[PDB]
Amino acid sequence: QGKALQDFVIDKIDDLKGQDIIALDVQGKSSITDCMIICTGTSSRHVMSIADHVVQESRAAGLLPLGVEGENSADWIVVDLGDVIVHVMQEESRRLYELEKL
Amino acid sequence: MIGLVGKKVGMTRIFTEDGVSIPVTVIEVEANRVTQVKDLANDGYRAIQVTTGAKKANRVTKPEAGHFAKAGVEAGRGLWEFRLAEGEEFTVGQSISVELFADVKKVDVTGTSKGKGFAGTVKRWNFRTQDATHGNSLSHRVPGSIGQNQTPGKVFKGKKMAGQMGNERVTVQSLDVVRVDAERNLLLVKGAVPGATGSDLIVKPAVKA
Amino acid sequence: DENLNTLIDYRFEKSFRAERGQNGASRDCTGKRGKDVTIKVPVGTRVIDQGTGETMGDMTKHGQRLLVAKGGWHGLGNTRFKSSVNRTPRQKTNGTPG
Amino acid sequence: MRHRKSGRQLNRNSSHRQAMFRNMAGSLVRHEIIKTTLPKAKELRRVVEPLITLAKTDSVANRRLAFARTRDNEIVAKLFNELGPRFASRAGGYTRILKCGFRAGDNAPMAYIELVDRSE
Amino acid sequence: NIIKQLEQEQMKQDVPSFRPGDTVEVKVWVVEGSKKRLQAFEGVVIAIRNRGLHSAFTVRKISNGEGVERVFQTHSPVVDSISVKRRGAVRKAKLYYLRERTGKAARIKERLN
Amino acid sequence: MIQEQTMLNVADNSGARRVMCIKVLGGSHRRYAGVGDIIKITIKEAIPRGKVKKGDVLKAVVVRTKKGVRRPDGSVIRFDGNACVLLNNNSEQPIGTRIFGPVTRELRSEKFMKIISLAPEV
RNA sequence: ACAGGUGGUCAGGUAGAGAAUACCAAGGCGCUUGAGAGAACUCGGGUGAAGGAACUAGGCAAAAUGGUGCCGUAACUUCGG
RNA sequence: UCCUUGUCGGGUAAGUUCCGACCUGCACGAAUGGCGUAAUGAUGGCCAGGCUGUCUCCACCCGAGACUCAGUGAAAUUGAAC
RNA sequence: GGCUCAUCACAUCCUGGGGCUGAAGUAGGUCCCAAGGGUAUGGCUGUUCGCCAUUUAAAGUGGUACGCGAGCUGGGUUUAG
RNA sequence: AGUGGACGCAUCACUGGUGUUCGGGUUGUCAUGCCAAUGGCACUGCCCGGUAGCUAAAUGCGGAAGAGAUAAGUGCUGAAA
Repeated sequence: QGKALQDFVIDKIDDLKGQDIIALDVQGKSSITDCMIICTGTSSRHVMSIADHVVQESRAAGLLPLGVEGENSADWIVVDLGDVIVHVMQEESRRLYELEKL
Repeated sequence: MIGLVGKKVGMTRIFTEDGVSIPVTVIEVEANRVTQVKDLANDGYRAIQVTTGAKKANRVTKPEAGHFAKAGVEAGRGLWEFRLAEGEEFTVGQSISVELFADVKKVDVTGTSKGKGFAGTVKRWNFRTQDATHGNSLSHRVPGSIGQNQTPGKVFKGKKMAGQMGNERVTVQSLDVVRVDAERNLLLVKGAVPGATGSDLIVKPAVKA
Repeated sequence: DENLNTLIDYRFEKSFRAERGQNGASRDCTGKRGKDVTIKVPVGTRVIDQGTGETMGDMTKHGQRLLVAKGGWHGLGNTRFKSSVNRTPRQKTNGTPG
Repeated sequence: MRHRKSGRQLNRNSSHRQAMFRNMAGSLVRHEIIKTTLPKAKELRRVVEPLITLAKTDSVANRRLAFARTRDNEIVAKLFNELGPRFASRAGGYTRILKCGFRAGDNAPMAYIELVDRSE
Repeated sequence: NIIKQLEQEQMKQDVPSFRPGDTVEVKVWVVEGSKKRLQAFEGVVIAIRNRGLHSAFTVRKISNGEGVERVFQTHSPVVDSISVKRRGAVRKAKLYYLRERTGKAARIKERLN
Repeated sequence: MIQEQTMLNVADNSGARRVMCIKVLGGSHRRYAGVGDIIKITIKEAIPRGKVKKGDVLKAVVVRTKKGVRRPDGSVIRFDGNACVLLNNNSEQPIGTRIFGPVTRELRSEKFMKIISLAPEV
């Protein structure tokens, strides 16, 4: 089921200009997350729209997101689908954090 | 509806396939034979008197012995009545089992909780335990003030202070029902119920929604 | 004020007095500071004064507070004036008006 | 709060209690007659009866452990030699309570705790 | 009577026996969303509390220089397999003294049997 | 169980090392902060080259508690040393980039997915 | 027949520097009300999950260190500390 | 030192306490001695590390009372009391 | 004065129901009814009060001879130095 | 519809605390003739644990949802007029 939702999320984000897409596999390294997908956001408005987009297709796909974090700050925001977790980040803000070290 | 009569036996937790622990209370409620049926015309209220268990014939008081003889049932440890609720009617000598509680799924259990003897104020009403140091003399856990100055001059009855707690009727409401067994004479209810191991208690359907 | 654009709240209520600092009480009880009343103003309101008709600051962003009239100074009780030169502290020091 | 608790302390500390029954167990075995107040005799069954059933079998280690109690070679020699075979066919209840009124000192409940036969 | 019979019907009969101080590998189930994985857990048991179906044991491991203590219930479906790697050699039922001493100076030898 | 007037450890690369919790949050007469909560702290010790300057007051999140958490199957996760991860004042976003040490799984329901994404151990 | 005060003479063994301390030798005693109940509460203590002075006027009380051998030991200073 | 919680800085999140600086000395002042002083103090105040039931917050346990029984058996006070 | 224990009144801090509103919605302002419940922790001084930090929806105001020392402490008041 | 803060009831089954009537480690000493093995004293001699019971920080629940008459208020019919 993980691969199906992985394809379902990677296509939708790319439909609204989602650049720098890298699919990670943390199976074995960590026991919390199954798949890791990373995304880039230029600034605050559209990355919130991406978070708004993914959360509302999830409600239309049956799977209910079990937690979000981004509030009154668009430097980071997460939308969760269980096995697959999406990290949409600001390009300037990402460089402070790690890229492909998780 | 009516309830049932059981008694605490022990505490255990039941395991679900999802990996959730539900601590249940083991209650043994056997066939509660009805000893008397009360009607509005003869008694002013509709209720049935029920008993359970067996009592040694030597200790069965003779006036009590005739009471069970009229009902056609053998001796019991007590004679509690559970009120009726406008539409279910029973007969004298009828036996009711655990299967009645197969759909209630929420019960309130009441009984005589453990007696604490002459417990203190702190153990009874959870007072604030005046400081035990900084010069305090001969008063570390005493109630302290109990009233006002020369104004009225009495302590209002109902004051919370030292006395006897426990060994009194107490009810815990809306206890989740986990499993009911009629063949093995078992009643598993989520949570804890008053009383000690072997103390008699009565279980009724929850009055709350 | 970003979540409004109305200005009638200035004609409906034109005169307001900040509460006078309560006088000192016995038992050496000081007077509580008068609660600071916050006047919400819509963005883009330049303020002028009778006298120095220069703006203290233009309102551009949302979520900042600007002081337009500082409060006075509390008075001094006779307890603070305890001494042996007078040997009888009874003089009173009133507070400076805002 | 003494709920489901067993064993008294008789307004006496632990050091006294162990020594108290140390003499009590030895005296009962040595003489097979006692005039003590009921709470002593009632609580006396805690010690002596486990000692007698400790003598059901004879062993070097068993006697050493039995020697840790009664603090006496003479008392333990009396066990494993006559108390054993006499009580071999009896499973428990080696002592009997026989209340005997009140003493003249402070009117305490007087009682007898005794062996079944005492072979006397 | 009725309590003991209720205890035994829910009992797990495939739990291996380990000593108080052995190195034990335990796999614990996780309930997350709809799919479940197995979590392998390293550590050494420091305490054993065998009490009916509610028997429990405490295991300790060191991660990133910080000690974490984990407890389990022997007869619960959350745990899947409890395997012993090396058998310890200690005469204390409760290994509560491991907290004070540092890890590198508190290695436990093998039982040799 | 962590209440006011206590010093804790730091589980991120923000710069602080010894922090002292400033006030428990959650409601009136809140005696104890759990493991998933918003606990605000103050700095008692930090590296001078770090992002945070010693003595500042700012929010944090507790990650490790000596008592531990309560699993739904009667299990606890005991630790060795209380730890916290810093937060911004107005926003509940932690400032650190790395998280050191394991983290309990109960924080998933707590809605603090910063720590869950980081901290590869558990 | 009082938990008080009262000067000198003799000073065993063990470990200990010791007339401190713990046990013991000869010797002298169990202190002239006890037997029970194991409540609040009062007094003297033991221990304690997490916190570590957040209580209080005040670290009050408690709690804590405590010996031996080696290394090492700051400002100041009258050169001794 | 009335204006003294004088004004500023340090210490703490917050310091009418404490330390440093500024002199506007009501009422400092040189044997009814002034200025510094190592050491010393069951001397006053403040701060720090450890420590802990002081406290959050109380629970259990051990002994002496308190309670029952038996013997001996007190005192302040008291106009009269249903 | 602090600790402990509280009681009552409403001139209501929140929660509850409405009028007006200069009530677009949210967030509010005033007034009416309503006492059922709840109605902070700390640093500073003995301080009640109060300055500040920080929470909650709230840290309400009063009476009770400004409650409560045959309940506790004596930090201010304190005869004798 | 859930999850929390404060309060109340139950609870030992889970997490623990106590658990001087349980076991074990160990110091000094005395004693049981001696080796070995045990007992007393030194706060339970100092400690490590831990049965039951009690207990909270541990887990289950409770405040209701409703009904009748109502305050402020909103109304219908509706004359006095």
